[PDB]
This record gives sequence, C-alpha cells and structure tokens, in this order.
Amino acid sequence: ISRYLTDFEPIQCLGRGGFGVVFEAKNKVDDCNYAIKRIRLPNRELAREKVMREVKALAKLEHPGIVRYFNAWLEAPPEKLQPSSPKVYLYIQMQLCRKENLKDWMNGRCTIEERERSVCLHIFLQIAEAVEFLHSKGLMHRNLKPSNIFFTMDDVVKVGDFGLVTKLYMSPEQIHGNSYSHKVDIFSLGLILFELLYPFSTQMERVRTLTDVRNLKFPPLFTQKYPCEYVMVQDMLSPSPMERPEAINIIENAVFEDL
Ligand SMILES: Cc1cc(NC(=O)[C@H](O)c2cc(F)cc(F)c2)ccc1-c1cnc(N)c(C(=O)NC2CC2)c1
Repeated sequence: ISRYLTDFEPIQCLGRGGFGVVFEAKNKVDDCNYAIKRIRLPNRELAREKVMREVKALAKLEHPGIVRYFNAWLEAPPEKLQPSSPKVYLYIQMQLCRKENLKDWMNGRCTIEERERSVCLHIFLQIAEAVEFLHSKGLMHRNLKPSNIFFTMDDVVKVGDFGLVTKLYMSPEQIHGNSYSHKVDIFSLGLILFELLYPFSTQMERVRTLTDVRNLKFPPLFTQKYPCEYVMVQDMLSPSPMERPEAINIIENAVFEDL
C-alpha cells in the first residue's frame, strides 16, 4: 500500500548512486517529472537517527548551487523461509536535472577551442558558490566529481547527490585517515577546475594527467596557458588541508571578474 506507486508514474531508472536507486518519475497530480532517490535505512535504531538527522538538515537548504528539494517520505512493505529481517525505505523527491552531467559535457568537448576560459570559470564559480554555502551551514559535500555535477533543464550548474552516506577527485585524508575537515571539498574543486580548463582526448591519458596534477605535477602547456589558475589549483591541491583556501577566498579571487 506504498505512497510512491499510487502517487507517481515511473518513466525510467537513471542509476544506482551510492548503491541507492534513482528514478525519473511523474507525480500524477502536478504532472511534473522528478528525480526520486530511494535507499534502505540501516536497521540499527541508533544509525537511523543519524540518517534522519541529515534529511532534516538538507531539507532547510535553499541555494542556486543546490538541486531544489520537494519531499521525503518513508515506506514499510510487509513464503521465503523464516528470516523476517525488517526493511524500511527512505524516498527523497528532487528537481529532475538533465540526464547528462559535467563529465558528459566534458566528454563532448575534447579540444582547446571547445573549452573557452570564460565558460569553464562560469561553471566552476557556480560549483564553488554551492560548496561555500554548504560549508557556511556546517556541512561538507565529499562527493564532488563531474559524474555528480548536474545541469537544470535551464542550464544552471548544480552540485549533485550528497549526505545520507571513483576516488580520483578524493583527497588523501578522505581515502584513508577518515577524520577529515570540510577542506576535502577544496581538493576536489582543485582537480575539477584543472580538468575544465584542460581537455582530454582519451580516458587513459586523463587518469594519467589527473594523477600527475593530484601530486602537483602540471603539464607545462597548462601552466603557461593559464598561470593564475595554476597558482589556485596548486593551493587547492595542497597536501595539508590548512594551507588550502576556504571556498569564500577562491570565489573572491580576481580571476572571477567577468560577465
Ligand atoms: C536523486 C538526486 C538527489 C540529490 N540530492 C541532493 O542534492 C541532496 O541529497 C539533498 C537532499 C535533500 F533532501 C535536500 C537538499 F537540498 C539536497 C540531488 C540530485 C539528484 C538528481 C536529480 N536529477 C537527476 N537527473 C539525477 C540523476 O540523473 N541521477 C543519476 C544517478 C546519476 C539525480
């Protein structure tokens, strides 16, 4: 007797993000399509109050870098053997963004003349201003990767799924030594800003050149081409979080004086 099937008309599955299913589905009443994320909560009554704390905090979020929230409800569906094992589902209804994301955008633009310094920065600033907002509400994203950077049907850049918890964008302290600061986010931004400015022909050559930059090894053409941005991306990829800039400081940099 589940609220989803009765009140939403499925369209397609979009992925299984964080081992949780995400559906494009039309609300029968308002006749609008929505991205509907569904996870099973942990069974621990302790580690549920954890997840239920996050959703209450995320529902307060209002910013132009943050995918518009609509609703979040719970469903318990009541043969096999004699393990009952109770399974409660958390549904989160969000604004449906484009099926294609910043990696899709990047994949279809593998030449210098297709990566205008102007446009790349404009995409980065929208990400940074979202990460800043999150940090200011005492949250971190810890999930920044082109794969998970979306566009609204209106081409507003959005930071993708986060909260309710590839590693090429992850920070050293995030992968291992798992008591990290919010500055893990600044590491990810660092690689992303670089990647936007630096088009990649082939996936192997990307993974190589990102792994280089990740260890402060920068293609000599990139440094010469974009000198200010080089300076920034070094700081963002600083091995000590403390020496990495706060999103507010990145945003207020000269580089972003244009419209
Ligand atoms: C499902 C989904 C969740 C969020 N969640 C938050 O941002 C955050 O968890 C939050 C929760 C809250 F309750 C409130 C918030 F303000 C934020 C953001 C975006 C999408 C999404 C939207 N449209 C899409 N087309 C897709 C898509 O194509 N996904 C496939 C897997 C790759 C995903």
